[PDB]
Amino acid sequence: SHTADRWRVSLDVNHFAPDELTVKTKDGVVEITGKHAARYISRCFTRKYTLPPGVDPTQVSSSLSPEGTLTVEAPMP
Repeated sequence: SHTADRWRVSLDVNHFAPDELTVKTKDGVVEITGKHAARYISRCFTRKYTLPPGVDPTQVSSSLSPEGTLTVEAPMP
């Protein structure tokens, strides 16, 4: 009766070791992009997730734990 459903995904970003991360929510999709600056090779990753129907893109939040886990989440409609 009192459930506040949440969509959530987590990404282990430790191995990639991104110097920059971007979380971009658009057209029922969350797009996570990471870049690792060349210490000779530039490296980039992009990972996309389909959102449950009805999710408000302005309510998508994200954070990076000390242990290198990127969490992205949003309230369910």
